[PDB]
Amino acid sequence: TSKKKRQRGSRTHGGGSHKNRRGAGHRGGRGDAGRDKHEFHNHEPLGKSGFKRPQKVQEEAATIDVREIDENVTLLAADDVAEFRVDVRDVVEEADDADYVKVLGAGQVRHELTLIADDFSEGAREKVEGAGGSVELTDLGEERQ
Amino acid sequence: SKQPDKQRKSQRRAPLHERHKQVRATLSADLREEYGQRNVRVNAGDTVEVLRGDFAGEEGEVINVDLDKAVIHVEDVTLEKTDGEEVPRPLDTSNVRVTDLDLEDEKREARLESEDDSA
Amino acid sequence: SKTNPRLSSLIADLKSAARSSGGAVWGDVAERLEKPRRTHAEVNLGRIERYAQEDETVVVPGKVLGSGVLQKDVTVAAVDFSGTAETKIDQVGEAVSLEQAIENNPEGSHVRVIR
Amino acid sequence: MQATIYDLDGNTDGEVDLPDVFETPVRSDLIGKAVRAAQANRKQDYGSDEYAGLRTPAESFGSGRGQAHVPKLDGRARRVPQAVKGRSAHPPKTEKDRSLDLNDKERQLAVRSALAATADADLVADRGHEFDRDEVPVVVSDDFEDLVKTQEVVSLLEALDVHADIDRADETKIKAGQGSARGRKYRRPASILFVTSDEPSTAARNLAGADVATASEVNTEDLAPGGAPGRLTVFTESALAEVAER
RNA sequence: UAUGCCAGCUGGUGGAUUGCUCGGCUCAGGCGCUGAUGAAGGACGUGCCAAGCUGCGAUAAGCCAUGGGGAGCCGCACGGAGGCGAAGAACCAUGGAUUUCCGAAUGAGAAUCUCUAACAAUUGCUUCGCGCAAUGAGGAACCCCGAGAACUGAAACAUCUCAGUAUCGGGAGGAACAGAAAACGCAAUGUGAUGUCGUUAGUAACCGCGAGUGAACGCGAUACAGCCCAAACCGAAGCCCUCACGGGCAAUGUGGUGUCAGGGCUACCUCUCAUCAGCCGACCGUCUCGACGAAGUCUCUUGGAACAGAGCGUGAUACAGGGUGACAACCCCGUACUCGAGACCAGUACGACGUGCGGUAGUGCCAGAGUAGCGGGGGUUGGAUAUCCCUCGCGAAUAACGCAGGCAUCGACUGCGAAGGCUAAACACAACCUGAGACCGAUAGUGAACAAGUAGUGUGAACGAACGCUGCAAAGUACCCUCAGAAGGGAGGCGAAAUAGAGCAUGAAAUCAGUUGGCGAUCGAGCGACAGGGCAUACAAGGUCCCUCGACGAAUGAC
RNA sequence: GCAUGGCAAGUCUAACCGGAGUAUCCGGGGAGGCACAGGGAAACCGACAUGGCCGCAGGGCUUGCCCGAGGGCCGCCGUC
Ligand SMILES: [Cl-]
Ligand SMILES: [Cl-]
Ligand SMILES: [Cl-]
Ligand SMILES: [Mg+2]
Ligand SMILES: [Mg+2]
Ligand SMILES: [Mg+2]
Ligand SMILES: [Mg+2]
Ligand SMILES: [Mg+2]
Ligand SMILES: [Mg+2]
Ligand SMILES: [Mg+2]
Ligand SMILES: [Mg+2]
Ligand SMILES: [Mg+2]
Ligand SMILES: [Mg+2]
Ligand SMILES: [Mg+2]
Ligand SMILES: [Mg+2]
Ligand SMILES: [Mg+2]
Ligand SMILES: [Mg+2]
Ligand code: NA
Ligand code: NA
Ligand code: NA
Ligand code: NA
Ligand code: NA
Ligand code: NA
Ligand code: NA
Ligand code: NA
Ligand code: NA
Ligand code: NA
Ligand code: NA
Ligand code: NA
Ligand code: NA
Ligand code: NA
Ligand code: NA
Ligand code: NA
Ligand code: NA
Ligand code: NA
Ligand code: NA
Ligand code: NA
Ligand code: NA
Repeated sequence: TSKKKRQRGSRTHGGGSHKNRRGAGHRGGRGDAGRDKHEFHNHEPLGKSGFKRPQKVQEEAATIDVREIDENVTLLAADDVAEFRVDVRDVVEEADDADYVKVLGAGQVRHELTLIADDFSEGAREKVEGAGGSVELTDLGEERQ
Repeated sequence: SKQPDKQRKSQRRAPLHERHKQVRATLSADLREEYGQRNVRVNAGDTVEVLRGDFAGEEGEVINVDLDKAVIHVEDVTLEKTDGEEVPRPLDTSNVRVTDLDLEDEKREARLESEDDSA
Repeated sequence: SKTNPRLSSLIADLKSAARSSGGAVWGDVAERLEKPRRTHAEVNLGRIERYAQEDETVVVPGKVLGSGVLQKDVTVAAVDFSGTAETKIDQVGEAVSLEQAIENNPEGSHVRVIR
Repeated sequence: MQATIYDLDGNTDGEVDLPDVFETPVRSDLIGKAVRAAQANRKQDYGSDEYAGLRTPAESFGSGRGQAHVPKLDGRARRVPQAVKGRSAHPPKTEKDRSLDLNDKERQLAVRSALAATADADLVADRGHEFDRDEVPVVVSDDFEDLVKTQEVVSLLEALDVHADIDRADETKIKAGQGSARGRKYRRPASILFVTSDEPSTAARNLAGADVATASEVNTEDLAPGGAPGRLTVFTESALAEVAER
């Protein structure tokens, strides 16, 4: 049995005095009315802040952490093995509607990896080299100067 | 139309020529065998046997066939009015069986015999 | 008000074991399973790999998922495993149903709970 | 497990392996949810006329004549819900979504589970079906798909000691309630489901309570009418094989 | 024990309840214009007797033909009389005849009538004559083009919001509208007419930056289709009417060419399978309608009636639904199967006839002006400097030029040619046909299951109900007595039942008559709850209860 | 938010398409959504698959002593 199902007989259906459930007066006004007066509480303050750059001047980088690549190297049997070597662009999803692919350095790297991507972060390089690996910057990656 | 309302409606409002099918009766074993039909539209000439009413068992000649009320009058199947007069007790063809046919119509007889049409 | 007839029986079985046998984990797992699904365990391999040790059965009062890597040769017992989890685990150890665990070890001994 | 194939005489004729799915643990809760959805999803949207009871300029005299403030027209109350001929306060509405969603996985799992309850003679007996057989489902040679007369399927069924179920479904019930006025006067027990491979069995369909299906699209409802698992089924050599990958 | 209180019984009043559904409600598929050749609507007529409804129109519930259908029929409507039908009627389908007056209403006038040949009025053509034509008005909504609120929200209110809503003016179609880039701008080595659906996204954008408002490109789908002028260069090679003769149009340009795969011109190459015009002309599918269509009406019992119980038996590519004196696959209609017809798809697809596509080089020959663009003032939009539009003023280039790519100017880059035009299909609605339902079931559901937009109200605009059910069969009560009596009553008759007897199934409560039990004309008012006595009670569905004594015997606890 | 159920580093399809027993239903469709990294107005940069300590449940042991998921307190890391 639900709460609704038990209301018949209660007269007020849990609204308290029958003088309560009337119009918007019982809500302090329609919608967000009073968000600056009687009901300012818990509303983000009024005001303008910052600016936006035109949508078509924005670049969306497709990222991935080394931890993801690394945790699945063996499993990526359909990808180069050597002295492993993986082209990040072929790993990352959404790597199409993306302006470029970037490797981030979160997690560990327990293998020697040769990574090819459009960009890397300091941590990503340090980690990939520290595990006896190398990082190769794509041609698109030739945008560093 | 699987809907009861529509079924009863179409039966109560069917045009005159579509009412002939509401006054059909099963044929006797012989007649069925003779013409290759299970029933026929009872005609005011045929002889018939009552299989269900209070008059079940009795036999007689069809005296009248009302298409509108989809009912027939069979000779001697009657009621006693208060004044003593004797009036017919309307029967539904469904409770009746045709034992003899009045085939004075070339057309009726033709229909009966053909195997691509029923009378 | 549990809906799954299987989860329901498992729970009843776990109780029968904790009562008869000297088990305490089984009744413990039985109570956690009786609690709201949202509270049940959802553990990835990374966590099992971190706190498990060989010859000590890992007991998940929930479900095991396949994220992360498991190398230790452990026996993991859960209400269920994702398809991938059960695959990775069987490569280096053994994935077992709580129903089997209760059988091979009704005293629930040498077991480690992980959530 | 093993599946005893039968010929159109009811005599054993080899046997095939009962596919794995028939081992899927029977989950009546999931099956019930699959049937519930299929049954809701075919229900039609309805509801009263948007303006029923609003077609009037009735007004209230307000205070002054020892009368309640109820809209009236030609001295007759109208519009308001407490008034005879007035609108319906919270009526059935066409806009209401009367459909139920269901994850493909959850639904496919129910299909497999219902399939499996078919292989359990005890369940099948509990569901209510009448039969004197130990094996179930009843598998038959693909020649069954060539039968044409209902009567022939009757003999085969009597030979298979399964015809009793049709004797069960051979009784219609005239329901209580007004359904009758909307064309739902009758109802009857569900009997045998015949799963073939190329086309539903035209020869078995008219059998009392019988339902005909095909292996590629047989669903939860035919496998478990009303959400109750364990329907007395009869697959086809090839049907049985197709069902395997569902 | 008057007046009277409480409960019940018999009869009534009333019309709830239960059962029933010829009506509603909603969803879905199909289909879709009518009208000066006078529609839609209305008026008045029309029947043997005819008031209402339906039909019809002075040939008036109808006339003719062809096809279907069939022994009956003369609408709803069951009377009386009479008639029609084998000369094939009724009835159904298609086509035709008739089709009064008012009505766009059109000769003129007029509350449906009247006065003395009439396209009134406005237009096109024109034999300049109403000679040949057009328009007008209707339609359930849908559609397109204009005009455009307020309550309300913002807890007041002015911008904002309600909302480009309601409502008003004009108009099209079966669908409208849009539509082959002076586009997009995931900026690209990219996409490629237009609607619509899903999403993009409550994102970008607007906003007393408050409340609120709110896209697009793209993507996934649906369906797919692309062309014609103006001009250059030609220059009467042309078009319309008429059978013809003949007439009219047309150098202020008919017609040829041509239309960004730019074109024309000049010289060449190759070739046509593009396009455009015209001919033919469907399958399938879908919607509706129709033909044919299996198997019990066997036994016993109950019953007014078997469609019930028990027994025996049958069909099923048919166990949807309905009817029939009660629960019916096999009694009747139908239902599965197979088949036929019409409509839509569609004058479409396919096929074919004619035309001729395209490429090189040269050529500043051609290519839409109050335009592009700027300014003043407004409206509108998410459009912000960067929406779309109106109004007043100003105002360009000529492809070697111009516009766009979300502020302006200049250059580069990329895209694209405005100021001419047409265009199938996919999408909207629901009048009309058909189908469907966990919708309602007569105070419900439409206002309307009934005379329903009826009866009735208002000068008018407009407003607007209630009323469903005898019975299997009318067998709808003969005869007799009574009475002022075709009333009513008594007696009687029918039927299983008249307490089914006419607004007649069932027949609640409030309540009325008579009556039974209890109380009662010396007595006090929330009408009762719980205790306990009197009196009253057929059975059934409850069977307990009383006293002596004895056993057990908590707290408490004596003379 | 919560209860239940499926699947799980993923999950779900929408319109729509095919099939069919033709509004149900079977198959297909991942367009797109949310989740998988955050911080910053922006430019732009880009994180602990565990380093320490307490310690509940549970487990272990020679019965106080160990191991102690979750939880708690710190460290440390990304960015402004
Ligand atoms: Cl930004
Ligand atoms: Cl985890
Ligand atoms: Cl694009
Ligand atoms: Mg994608
Ligand atoms: Mg014949
Ligand atoms: Mg109403
Ligand atoms: Mg009832
Ligand atoms: Mg006139
Ligand atoms: Mg206000
Ligand atoms: Mg304010
Ligand atoms: Mg707006
Ligand atoms: Mg755009
Ligand atoms: Mg031309
Ligand atoms: Mg505005
Ligand atoms: Mg009504
Ligand atoms: Mg007045
Ligand atoms: Mg009565
Ligand atoms: Na409350
Ligand atoms: Na209230
Ligand atoms: Na408020
Ligand atoms: Na304030
Ligand atoms: Na009205
Ligand atoms: Na009053
Ligand atoms: Na709906
Ligand atoms: Na139509
Ligand atoms: Na009349
Ligand atoms: Na006429
Ligand atoms: Na005219
Ligand atoms: Na003229
Ligand atoms: Na206010
Ligand atoms: Na005010
Ligand atoms: Na504003
Ligand atoms: Na894209
Ligand atoms: Na009958
Ligand atoms: Na201006
Ligand atoms: Na552009
Ligand atoms: Na009524
Ligand atoms: Na996706």
